[PDB]
Amino acid sequence: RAKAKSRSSRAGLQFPVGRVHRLLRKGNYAERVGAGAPVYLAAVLEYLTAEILELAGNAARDNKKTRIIPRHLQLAIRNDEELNKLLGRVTIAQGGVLPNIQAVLLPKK
Amino acid sequence: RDNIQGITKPAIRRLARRGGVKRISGLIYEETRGVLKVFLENVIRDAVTYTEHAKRKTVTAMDVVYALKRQGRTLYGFGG
Amino acid sequence: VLRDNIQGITKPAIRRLARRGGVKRISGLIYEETRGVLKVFLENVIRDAVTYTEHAKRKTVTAMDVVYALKRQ
Amino acid sequence: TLMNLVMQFRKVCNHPDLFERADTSSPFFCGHFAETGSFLREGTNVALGYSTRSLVEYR
Amino acid sequence: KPHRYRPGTVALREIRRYQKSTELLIRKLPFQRLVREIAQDFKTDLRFQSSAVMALQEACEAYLVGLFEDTNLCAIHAKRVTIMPKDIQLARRIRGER
Amino acid sequence: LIRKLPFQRLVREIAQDFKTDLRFQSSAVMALQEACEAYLVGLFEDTNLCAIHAKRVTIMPKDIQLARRIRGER
Amino acid sequence: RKESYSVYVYKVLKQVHPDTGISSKAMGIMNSFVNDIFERIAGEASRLAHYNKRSTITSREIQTAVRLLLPGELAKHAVSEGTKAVTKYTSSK
DNA sequence: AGTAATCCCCTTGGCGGTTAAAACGCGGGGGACAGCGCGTACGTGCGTTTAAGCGGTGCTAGAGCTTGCTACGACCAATTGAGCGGCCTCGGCACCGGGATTCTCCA
DNA sequence: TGGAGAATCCCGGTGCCGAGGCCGCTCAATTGGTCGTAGCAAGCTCTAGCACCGCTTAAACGCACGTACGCGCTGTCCCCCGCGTTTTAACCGCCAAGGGGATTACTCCC
Repeated sequence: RAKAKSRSSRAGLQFPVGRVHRLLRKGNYAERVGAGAPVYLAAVLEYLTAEILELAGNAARDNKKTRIIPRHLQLAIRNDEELNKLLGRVTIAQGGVLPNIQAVLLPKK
Repeated sequence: RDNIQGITKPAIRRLARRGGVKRISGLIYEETRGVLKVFLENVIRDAVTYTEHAKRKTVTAMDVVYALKRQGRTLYGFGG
Repeated sequence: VLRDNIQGITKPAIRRLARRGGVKRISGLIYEETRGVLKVFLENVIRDAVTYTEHAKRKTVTAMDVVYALKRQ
Repeated sequence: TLMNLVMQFRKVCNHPDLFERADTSSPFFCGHFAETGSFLREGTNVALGYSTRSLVEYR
Repeated sequence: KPHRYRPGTVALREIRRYQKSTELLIRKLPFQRLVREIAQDFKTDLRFQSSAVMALQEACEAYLVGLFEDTNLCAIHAKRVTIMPKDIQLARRIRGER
Repeated sequence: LIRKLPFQRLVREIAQDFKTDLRFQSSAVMALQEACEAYLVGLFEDTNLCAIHAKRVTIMPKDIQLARRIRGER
Repeated sequence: RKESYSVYVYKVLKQVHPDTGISSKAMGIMNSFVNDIFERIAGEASRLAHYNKRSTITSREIQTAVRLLLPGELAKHAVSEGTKAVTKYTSSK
């Protein structure tokens, strides 16, 4: 009985290939679940989590904050064209909005 | 009861400021109340439908999130 | 090879599509705007219809692949 | 069904109002009236019309 | 004579305050009662978790803020600075709610 | 409403950006055309409201752009 | 006993920004996001298997799902990350 | 095995106050809206030509279906440590105050 | 251009509560072997997709030219904004209740 090394560690991922395998089964998405399909998915979940948190860590830094807040997630997600297209029907709790004033509303000379 | 009038004029003003609106016709306030309750009457009947079908006599945050997600307005932060 | 076939949706065709949408009068700048609309639409439908075709390892795009692409809009 | 009845007997041994409470009462009323269908939708202000009507109904 | 900012100056100072903020803009207790009222029409003797009425408020406010943006663009599409009921009515018809 | 042959050629021309030497079933092109006509007709309806709302009987490019912006297409 | 992505999100946060924290409410957004995109991908992978008349969710199902659900450059980067993760799971066990 | 008392917990309801947010009044400004003149830009009709549409002929790519098996996932039992619930603390972020800088408006 | 003063910013100080790490343990992920089968592969069938020709005429284009309508301009007036006053109800805290769901007792019935 050999020493166990997690499917995540073998794949090289921080995200859990085990849970992604279970949840692909418990959700009854299909009758059979391949061995590598939880790995591919666990990698994409990890990748997109890095995209969000990279841009949000920049935005937190811009606000002189050490710590990410749903505000910084909203700012990151709306500023980036592709995250904004990926999340174009998602409401983020306590995100607020982008600062955006139509040019016609600004004061006259 | 009419707590729809508890959605005050200053509150409808504040929401329009966040929406970036400079000048607001006084007729807007009753239009906005009519629009708000039509939204709530769709989300709560679904949130009730979940608690009813899931056989509980209290409404949980996730009942709302399923209701919203099925309405098409995915909310992140309250489960989901 | 094919090029500029977006000018195959003629201005009378854009008139017919606008009149059936109830439009009375049409600014002469609409005709190029309509093409920038139709092409951006038809690209991202066909992008999926072809993705459903190279998945399942086939070479004709089928009406079902179109239907699955539209259903993704 | 004694698993029910021993308690139901014991209830009246203690006091009959536990079994079915005595209340303000009147003769059988042999007439039509409009009964309330919903308590919830009646609200706080309501008009009590005189609905009392005979079931013997000569046409 | 008192100092007085011109009409529309503080409307801009306010836009730059409610944008650039995260707070909920509807008072909490009034929204609870409106929610309970609407709930009674569907099932009486329901109850709500605190996080359920919060989730429901957050979704409402985000719906109204996002709606106002679309009416601001309708108002500004006509020559106007002022939003009117006909702008809400246009926005919701273009969206397909109406 | 759109002529069939120049719509076929538009479909082929677009598709070649994704995969060379695709084939299209005849029913697949008609399903694309019928969706495009229904899409353009349905957008012109929404632009006509944008013109009429601005008191203009004549639709203008900013009416397309307002319709799409509110539909969330942009 | 509930289950959360918080530990894995922290282990991504400390890679991209080893100095940076995250608040519980923001971690909430990350859980909802991972749940929502996991479910969106699995939903297309399900439909792709069903359309093909196949009983099996393979990595090929999840590849085609990722190329449907993501914008063009996120799609390609995700397809790259996914294809190497499976390649290193292969050549192991 | 059933039905009722006992007890936890968590939601709803009421009371008091305090103060911060909603309502109310009033001057004026400036933005909404009707009105006018022009002019240019879109709808109309005609003659032109262009190619979309139809009926018809020819080929081969490849969609679709069957056969055969073995590689890959479903299922189970034993092993263990990765991940969750509970407790702790200290440092990040807010909140305040005060003086410094900015912006706005009438002169 | 200046100025006055209000509104927005910044700098340092205070404190509180929640973020980040530690601890115990369970139970869910992993190791090992089994067995069924499905979908990967090789092979045949013939559908239907693509290519070309020739004809027809309806559909598309270029142009003349009139007038209907988009747009900048002018005037007004009304109604929505900025600010001081008045008042009410949202917020907070603390106590009550009730209800319901899980547990435990005791009898009758099988």
